[PDB]
Amino acid sequence: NEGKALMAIKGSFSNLVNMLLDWDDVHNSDLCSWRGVFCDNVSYSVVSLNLSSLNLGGEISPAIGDLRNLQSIDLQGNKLAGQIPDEIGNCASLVYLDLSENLLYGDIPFSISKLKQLETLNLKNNQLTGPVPATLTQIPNLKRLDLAGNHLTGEISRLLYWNEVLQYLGLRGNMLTGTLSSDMCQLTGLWYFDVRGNNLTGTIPESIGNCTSFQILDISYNQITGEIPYNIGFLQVATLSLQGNRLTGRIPEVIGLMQALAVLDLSDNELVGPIPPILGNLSFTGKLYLHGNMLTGPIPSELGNMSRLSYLQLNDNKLVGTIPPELGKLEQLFELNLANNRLVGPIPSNISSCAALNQFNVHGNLLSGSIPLAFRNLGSLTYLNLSSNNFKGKIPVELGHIINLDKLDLSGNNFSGSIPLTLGDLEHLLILNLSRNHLSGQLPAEFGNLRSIQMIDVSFNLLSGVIPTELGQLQNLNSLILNNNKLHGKIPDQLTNCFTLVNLNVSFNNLSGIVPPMANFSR
Amino acid sequence: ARTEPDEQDAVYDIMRATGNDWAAAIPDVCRGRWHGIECMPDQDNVYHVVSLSFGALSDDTAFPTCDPQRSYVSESLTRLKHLKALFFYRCLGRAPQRIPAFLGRLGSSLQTLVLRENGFLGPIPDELGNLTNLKVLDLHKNHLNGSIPLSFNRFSGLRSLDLSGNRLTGSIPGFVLPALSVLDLNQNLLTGPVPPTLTSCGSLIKIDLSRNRVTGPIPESQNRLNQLVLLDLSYNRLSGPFPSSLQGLNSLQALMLKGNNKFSTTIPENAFKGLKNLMILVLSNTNIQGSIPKSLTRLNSLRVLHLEGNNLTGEIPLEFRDVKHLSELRLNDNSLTGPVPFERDTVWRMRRKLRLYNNAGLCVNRD
Amino acid sequence: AGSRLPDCSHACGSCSPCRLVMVSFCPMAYKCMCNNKSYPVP
Repeated sequence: NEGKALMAIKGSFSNLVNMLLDWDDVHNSDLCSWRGVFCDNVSYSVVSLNLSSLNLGGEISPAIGDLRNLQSIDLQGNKLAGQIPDEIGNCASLVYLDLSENLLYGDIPFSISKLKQLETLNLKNNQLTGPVPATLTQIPNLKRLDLAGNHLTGEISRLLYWNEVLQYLGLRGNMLTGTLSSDMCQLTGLWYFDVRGNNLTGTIPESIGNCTSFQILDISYNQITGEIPYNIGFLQVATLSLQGNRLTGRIPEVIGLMQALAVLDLSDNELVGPIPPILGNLSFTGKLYLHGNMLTGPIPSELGNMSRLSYLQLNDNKLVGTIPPELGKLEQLFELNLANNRLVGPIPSNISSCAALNQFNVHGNLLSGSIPLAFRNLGSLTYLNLSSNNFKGKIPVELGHIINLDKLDLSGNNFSGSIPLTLGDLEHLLILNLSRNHLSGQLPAEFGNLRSIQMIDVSFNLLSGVIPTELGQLQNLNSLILNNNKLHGKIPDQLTNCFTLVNLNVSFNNLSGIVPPMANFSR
Repeated sequence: ARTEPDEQDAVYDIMRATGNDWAAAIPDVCRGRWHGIECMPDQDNVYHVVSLSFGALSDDTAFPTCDPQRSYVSESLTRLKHLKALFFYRCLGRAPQRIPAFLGRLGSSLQTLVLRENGFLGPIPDELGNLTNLKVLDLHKNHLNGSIPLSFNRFSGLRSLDLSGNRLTGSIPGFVLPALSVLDLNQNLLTGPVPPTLTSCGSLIKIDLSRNRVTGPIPESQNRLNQLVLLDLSYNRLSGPFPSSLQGLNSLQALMLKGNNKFSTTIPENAFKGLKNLMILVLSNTNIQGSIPKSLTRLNSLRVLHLEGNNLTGEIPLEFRDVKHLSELRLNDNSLTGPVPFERDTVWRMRRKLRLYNNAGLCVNRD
Repeated sequence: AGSRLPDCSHACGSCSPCRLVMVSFCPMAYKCMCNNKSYPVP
């Protein structure tokens, strides 16, 4: 009899051939062997149905309610459309319902409130519309509510927050309006609060300090205005994501007392004022994201006292003054991004102490001086952007021994002297841009050993000589931008052997001859 | 910064009573904490225990487990003069015990008390009325019998009361708690009318009384709760009629009367006029008579309308042709008579969530 | 008032080498660990 229900369930899966060949009523008669059907060994009744990621494509049959003993349903990853049937509320013993990663739509059914044993309601990543209904506050022992990635509208009723049992509250990426309620502090057993990416307005409640059980608080990418209340200082969260709203005022110095922070994201707001130096008391914080505000003042040297910081992004603010040598202390810094401020002075040499640094971006400042040679000690560097500053001197030869550089951008400075041949040793380099400098001497033929290179731009220097034959070897090069130097000679014909080359620029040199018939003008 | 020694030994006691003796070996409990105890210092740098919790509330962030065979609530809790919350969740002990009376002796400080699914037996001890700073009382899903103690009227600042899933008899409490926000007494054996004192609890945002034996009508005064979001009176023995005005209740998103089999009245047209926020209406299997009124068409937020299993007669209002927002509409098992006004968009979208079967009169055209 | 890094020194009941280890699900939260078993932070 339960097999009749299972046959209707199969009869509404669209694209299926050899998928549930197990479900063969001609002769595969013990349905407790069928693919994804699990029975308990006492009653021999269907208790668990798992069909995850088989991509069956149809609908959920109402006959799902004919298996009353079902304790678990997992139909995730099946591109199922249609509505969630009401008869789903007839599985009175259901503990776990995962309908995520499908194309279901319409509202969350009312009958879901009939499932008093339910612990996990997982409907993430579908197309469900409608309210987050109040009936889900009549599921006494519900623990995980994942509704993220649907098109839920309406506000968040403060009734939702009167729940001692709820653990995970995931509402990310819906279209929920309204504010955040003070009653939010009644979720006393919850560790995960996530409303990122809705259309929530209003302020941060000043009573938020009462939510001391939160490990993760995400209210990012809404339109929340106001300031960051002092009582933010009482949370025991590891991750505080406030990025992407309209928060104004200064960063509250009480954030300096939140030593449990693992990840602090205040980025892309309208925060003004200085970076509080007390933030260096975050001796344990691994992430600090203040980029995209209007923070002024200097980089606090106290940021060197955050012993465990791995990702520092202070770019796109109004910061002044010097880059602190103190950042030489941050032994775990993987990524430093100070782009687009008003920093002056030279790169401190002690920055070569950051032995594990992967990305150094200081584009768009007023930095000065020369590339400190101690930089050779940064053998982890993948990405170096000093572009759009006022750097002087010769490109350090040692820059060539930074083995795993793949993006090297020094463009828009006053680099003089000659291209160091050691750059040709960067076998992983993908982009080399040295444009808008005062580089002289000749175009190194050792660029012929830039095997990965995709883009070489040395336009707007004083490069003399011929274009080396050796670039004809570069098999992944798609842009050779050499305009506005004083190159001379004929364009070598081996640039025929540049298959992927699709963008060349040699205008405004003193080249001569006819353009070789190695003309791959695909763009 | 060290722990008050007497409180320390109370803590030891409690942890031994629960089966978790590894705590006794811990030198300073408020410094060597485990998830399930919180302390705070006074102005002379003494730590006092302020929260005590047990049980695995889904095991991600579990509290100390209990020996199912031999554990109990320890009288030594009385020595924690500063305990502000106490939490027991699926902690099962030697026998099913009663709730102990001595809990009342923490009246100065206990702000939250949660004894959830512990198989507690017998009546609710009278002396819990002595916890007059309580904001959260929850004794949900035990086996409690008897009456809700009258002394609960001394919870002047209580925020949330959960007594659901027990065998509680007697009447709904007749208290007036001005700040009470959640009242949950569903699935009990409570009897009598809905005391009209209840509508003096203006802070109320949720009333769940479903699955009891409460009789009599809904208080006419019910207009007064401006903040009430959900009201569930399902499966009781209410009698009509519908309160004349519902218009004060402009936060109500849900009203469910389903199962009051002798409710027996009509839905007058001015009952639901102007209920901006009303999203869920369940009047099903309640012996409704008359015609389906037309104001139910102009409820802007209404998504779920259940009216099945009644004596609703007449024709389906033509206004039901222009209702775009409903995801569920149940008029099945009535005696509705005319043609069917539902437009194609509506029938296609709704599918089997629009239900009209077992109506003999109904003149069907296309769906 | 502030926050502090959870101290796991007595948070794994009667498992002794109880030490803090972080978790990614990306945002981040802390747990206590002893002999490969997980426990929640105080």
